[PDB]
Amino acid sequence: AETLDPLRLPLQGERLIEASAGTGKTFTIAALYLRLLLGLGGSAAFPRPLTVEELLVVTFTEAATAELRGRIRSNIHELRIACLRETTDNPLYERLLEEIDDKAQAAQWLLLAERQMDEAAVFTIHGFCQRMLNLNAFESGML
Amino acid sequence: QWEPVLTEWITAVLQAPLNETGVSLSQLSARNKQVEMEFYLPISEPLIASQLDTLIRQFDPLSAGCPPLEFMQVRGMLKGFIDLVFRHEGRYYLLAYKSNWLGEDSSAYTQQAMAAAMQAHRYDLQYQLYTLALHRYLRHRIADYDY
Amino acid sequence: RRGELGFDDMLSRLDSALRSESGEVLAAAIRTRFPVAMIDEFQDTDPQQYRIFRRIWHHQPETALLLIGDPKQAIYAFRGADIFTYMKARSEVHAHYTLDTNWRSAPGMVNSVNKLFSQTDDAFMFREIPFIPVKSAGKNQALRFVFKGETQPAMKMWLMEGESCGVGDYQSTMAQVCAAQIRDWLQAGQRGEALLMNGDDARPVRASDISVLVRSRQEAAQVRDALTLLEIPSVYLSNRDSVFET
Amino acid sequence: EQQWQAIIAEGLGAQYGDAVPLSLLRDELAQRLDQERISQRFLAGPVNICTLMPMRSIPFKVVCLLGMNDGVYPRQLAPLGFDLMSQKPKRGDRSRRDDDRYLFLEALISAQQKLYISYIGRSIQDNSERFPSVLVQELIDYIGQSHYLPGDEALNCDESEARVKAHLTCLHTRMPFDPQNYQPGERQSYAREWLPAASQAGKA
Amino acid sequence: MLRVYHSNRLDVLEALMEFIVERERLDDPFEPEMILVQSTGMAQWLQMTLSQKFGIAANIDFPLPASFIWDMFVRVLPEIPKESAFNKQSMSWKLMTLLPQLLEREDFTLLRHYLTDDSDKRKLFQLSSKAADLFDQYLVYRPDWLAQWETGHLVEGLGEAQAWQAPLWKALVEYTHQLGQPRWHRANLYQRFIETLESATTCPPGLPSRVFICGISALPPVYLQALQALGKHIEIHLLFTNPCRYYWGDIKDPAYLAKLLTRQRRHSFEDRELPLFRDSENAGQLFNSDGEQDVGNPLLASWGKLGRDYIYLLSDLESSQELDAFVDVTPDNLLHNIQSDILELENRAVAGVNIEEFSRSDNKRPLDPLDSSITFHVCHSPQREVEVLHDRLLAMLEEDPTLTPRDIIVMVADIDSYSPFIQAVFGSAPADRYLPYAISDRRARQSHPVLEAFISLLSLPDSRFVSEDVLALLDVPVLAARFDITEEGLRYLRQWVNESGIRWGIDDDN
Amino acid sequence: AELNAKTLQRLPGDNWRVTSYSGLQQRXXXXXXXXXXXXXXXXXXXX
Amino acid sequence: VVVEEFDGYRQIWRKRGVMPMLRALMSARNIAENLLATAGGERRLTDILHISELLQEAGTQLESEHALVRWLSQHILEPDSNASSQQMRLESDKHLVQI
Ligand SMILES: Nc1ncnc2c1ncn2[C@@H]1O[C@H](COP(=O)(O)OP(=O)(O)NP(=O)(O)O)[C@@H](O)[C@H]1O
Ligand SMILES: [Mg+2]
Repeated sequence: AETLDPLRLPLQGERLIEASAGTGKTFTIAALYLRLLLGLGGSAAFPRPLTVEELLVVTFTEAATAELRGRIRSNIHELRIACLRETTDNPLYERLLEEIDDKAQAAQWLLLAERQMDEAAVFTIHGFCQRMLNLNAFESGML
Repeated sequence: QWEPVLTEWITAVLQAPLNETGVSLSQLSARNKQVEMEFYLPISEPLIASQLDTLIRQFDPLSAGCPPLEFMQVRGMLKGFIDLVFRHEGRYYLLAYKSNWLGEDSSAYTQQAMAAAMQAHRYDLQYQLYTLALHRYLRHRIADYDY
Repeated sequence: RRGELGFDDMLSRLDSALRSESGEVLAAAIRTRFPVAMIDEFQDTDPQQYRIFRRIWHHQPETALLLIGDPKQAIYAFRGADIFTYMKARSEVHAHYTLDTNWRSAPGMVNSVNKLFSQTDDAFMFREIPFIPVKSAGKNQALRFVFKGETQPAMKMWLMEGESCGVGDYQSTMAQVCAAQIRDWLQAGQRGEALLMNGDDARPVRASDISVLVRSRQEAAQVRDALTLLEIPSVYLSNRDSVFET
Repeated sequence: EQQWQAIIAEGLGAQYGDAVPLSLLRDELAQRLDQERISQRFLAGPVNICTLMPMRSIPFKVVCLLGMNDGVYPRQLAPLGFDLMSQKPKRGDRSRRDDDRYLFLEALISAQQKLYISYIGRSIQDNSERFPSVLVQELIDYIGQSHYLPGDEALNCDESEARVKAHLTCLHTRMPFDPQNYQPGERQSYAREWLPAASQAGKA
Repeated sequence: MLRVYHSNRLDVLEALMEFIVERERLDDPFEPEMILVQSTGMAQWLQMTLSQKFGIAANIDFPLPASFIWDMFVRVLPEIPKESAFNKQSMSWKLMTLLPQLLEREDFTLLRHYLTDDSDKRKLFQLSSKAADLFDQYLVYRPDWLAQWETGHLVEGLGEAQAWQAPLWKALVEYTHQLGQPRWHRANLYQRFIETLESATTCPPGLPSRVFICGISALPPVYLQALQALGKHIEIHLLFTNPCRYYWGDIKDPAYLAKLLTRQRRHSFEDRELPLFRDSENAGQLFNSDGEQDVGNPLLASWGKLGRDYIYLLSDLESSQELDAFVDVTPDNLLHNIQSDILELENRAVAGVNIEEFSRSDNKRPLDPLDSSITFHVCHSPQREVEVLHDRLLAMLEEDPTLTPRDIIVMVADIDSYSPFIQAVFGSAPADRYLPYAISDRRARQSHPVLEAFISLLSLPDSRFVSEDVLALLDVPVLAARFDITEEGLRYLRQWVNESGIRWGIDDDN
Repeated sequence: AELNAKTLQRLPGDNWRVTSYSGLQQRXXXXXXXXXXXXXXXXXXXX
Repeated sequence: VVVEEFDGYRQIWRKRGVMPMLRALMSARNIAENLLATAGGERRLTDILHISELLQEAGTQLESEHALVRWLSQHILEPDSNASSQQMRLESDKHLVQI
């Protein structure tokens, strides 16, 4: 087992992150989400930047989906604000901004994401399969 | 049960001559037809019954029948559908179909009883109102219009 | 026949759909739709669930997958979740990653728990579930709770008196005592003596910040009846009872 | 009869021979009977309640918007998923979401005096949290970034922002008899029926 | 000629239409006046507004653009049937034929895995319905394709699953030929329609004098291709509201901005175009190869993505004569500040780009504490929420002398979820307090019980005939009336059934 | 505290209505009630 | 007199629907106040209001005045589990023990 840096994690193939309670497991999901939106981490980064509607997050409770949806909304907002101010008072955003190359284009993608946040993909499983079937029906052999 | 019963009757309708001009419904070209006109007639200051039905009764023989019509003060728009409007001899007309009458078949429709039912269902005020509408619409459309 | 559907039936039908020969087309669409997936609270996982996520993302390039879970926390077995399938996934994943520090609670609470689970070896009695000590953060270092002046230790175990105890006696007494302790914190909370303090900052203890965790319903009612007897208004958040029964 | 025979007539005129199970028609007709809507009284003059309809925009002095909770609006109907249009859009494509997003702009442009926007903050039942729709979110963002209250004319961008956004947002209470409603001020309730309750003037 | 009327607000445009009717009067009295609307409410409004000015309004035809355009093919071209040969309905019943025949065609295989599994035919019908719906959409918005698949060619650069759609389409054209029903349809027709008006005498018979497009902000490009070529004959007026007075649309190619540098003449004063001429083209606005970037107001950029494409269409018409009447709004209230900032297309958001900007807050606009123009209200339940709305409506009426409840609207995501609550609070209001209301778009339920009971009657062959379920059929007083079971006697059939041990299905056979 | 509810002064709203002639005959409350049909009836005993 | 007032209530019931009636009854009887005076009655009052709010939702879909009393009993028998008929939190005014 290796210790984790949110910004060092390669996002390729399957990856398991394990840690005890209160360790900020939920808290990290935000950071990886942003990272995914911007395509950051370099070597550890995903091949190409992704669109809010292409990111799947699956959580345990309907309430948790609401909360996490909100937190991701806020964090995208704040990070955008920072990208326009080029400085920030929070350490994680500060490291992200050190990694980011062009801050302007970054702010543009962020804005677009922020708009897309309505249809942003967050579900539970029982809320996921629900959608997915009704999405692609033939394959699934559904009405 | 109807089709052979209807197709005869309709012909009797379309073939009936009308008014004094003796017009047959059959004679009307689609150029002179206007079917089912919807109109909106604005009424500006509140329209009070008694301030009207006196004007009605005064010039109207038909409004002698039954009490003065009673409706609460109203200000607003008025709606209606002309069944049919057509012009013959350069002269317009206003046509409205009515059906009803559960009880009867024969002469229970006469010059008298028609005028009776008109006064019973208050089609009086109705036709007067349309005539107002058609009037304003012609005054609008026809250059140099005269009632 | 009715063309209806249900919760278990949803998951089941997606699993079956993938399972079928045609389903491989299906999977291809999803790998297009979501070329990443981050599953949270994965320590609770079903055989079906893992069969799905694997069959979709276990292979092909350019798709990621992120499983997030603490196997210590999987309590939902009754609902059909299974730890063993989690341990299976843990087996078939080459990479592991660990987060070091607890950010949630006081520096006292960390050391308390660590002490309590270090008492034996292999506390969780699954060789595959080792306990490890965790370290509090620096943001929390100043956290303290004060009740009538001097700080109250982070954890207080209330030991019953007497020799043999049946479940009923225990449920009466302990609920009652909990209530008595709760109203004391409150009365000291309205006078501003007892405080939740991060460093110099504080706030009195409102009946909001207290939570009482119980295993089952009857238990919870047992708590409330005594706790409202002391004129403390209380809610039960898991209550599934319907209005019409009142 | 009219609807039923309309269905079957649709069938015959299409030249469909095979025997048909009843369960096919029974569930067509169900769809056919509720399809109708009654808009008649729209502009009669009684204050107007109605859903947001595309391409209907009528200038008004006062526009109210309810149920802006996130995820309820905009409204979502996915494309069929084997649709080719949704794959490669051209200019004039219409998609329900963009329709709603544009409506919320229309209604803004249309209100000539008072705009009124409401959403459920907290589920009354569990006191869970709820959220505003992303549109309302963008709007309150724009307001708060473009204006400042006259109280602090030098404070800060973000601080004056959250300040304003606090001034524009009203949190109405959970119960009608909550006496906060009746404390004399700007927002005060016209319902006198709950007043003696709020005053707590009743005898046990 | 095709005239285009741009405006800030509708009340201008409606009045312009009034002026157009006023100056010029159709010769024939009975020729109705064509005004296109996309809804009923818009129509009803237009009437109520005209009739107030003229003193009456009647004979004004209010079709849908699709229905109208269809009506018009019949007039320009012979042989066309009055209703077309392809419908969102009939095409269903035809596909429900073709598909079984076409299974295992080596192409439709993907379908063959879907259907052949099993059915009472339910699935086949669902699929039929949806396919029909698409082909209709394609007809309107993508006729070139159906021209392709009608041939048997395929379209390059087109998503997968085409392959099983096209041959189904061809099979539909051919099959509906075999039934002999009229070949003509909206896709192949509109092209020859445009072409026959292209070279024609300016006076084809049967076409109406002048036509209006009022309040419709979305038309498929095909209809504009059509109406443009129509403009050579009949005078058409586009009444179009757009918030921004400048050009907030996109740019095709840097060679396409030249054509879009033309000007919009203003009836009120003088011709006008967008600001900063060619410099705003380079700028940051029209950037890369993509459309407009900054788009000025951040709101408009995000929300207006529809009117974007549409206003981009309208400016693409060659013969179109565009003129612009925009009524400036004077910023006072918060609301007017917003509607303004949208109108002149400026960004009033203070970013805090740099710290010297970021400290002082006064360069925002000041906001009076008294303004109710834009207000946000957080409630707990739908009930409580509507109930607050009521109070604020009253307060708004009391605060201004002329406000007619006619002037107030209340809009909802889904009206049926909020109907009962509205009907509750507006209904219970006491006299002095009580104000009238009308709910539109409620699902229209004229008779609940007969419909439901009847559907359950179609459900018999399945039905298990549970006692309570049979009695619910007696609940409906008509179905009892047929069987002359009075309501008083029906109290007995409640106990007897209970007491006599009637529970399970009807017969031994069942 | 003391507390009170405000009370509207002006009428909630006057009469502005869009009606047909049907919204005119309406119904009569009082001695005379207006209906299309005639209340008086005569039985026929011829058979 | 009592018989009379209820007879007016039936009128409100038929014309204006349900919730208006129960409103009128609550005002006239002063119950909504007298419960809040009574200890614990706050909860009881929440239940009453809640039930009324449901009698609207089922009140519209059913046309009859009488079939509604039909309906309410049937739900008194089977409470089910279902979400909306689940009890609302009693009061958010006072901070509460979240058990
Ligand atoms: N990197 C961090 N920096 C600052 N605060 C943090 C960080 N990570 C977590 N927190 C805080 O610590 C608490 C626990 O975070 P959380 O994400 O719930 O961990 P978790 O693993 O999901 N807990 P649980 O869901 O019970 O296992 C929250 O109150 C967070 O705000
Ligand atoms: Mg967590």
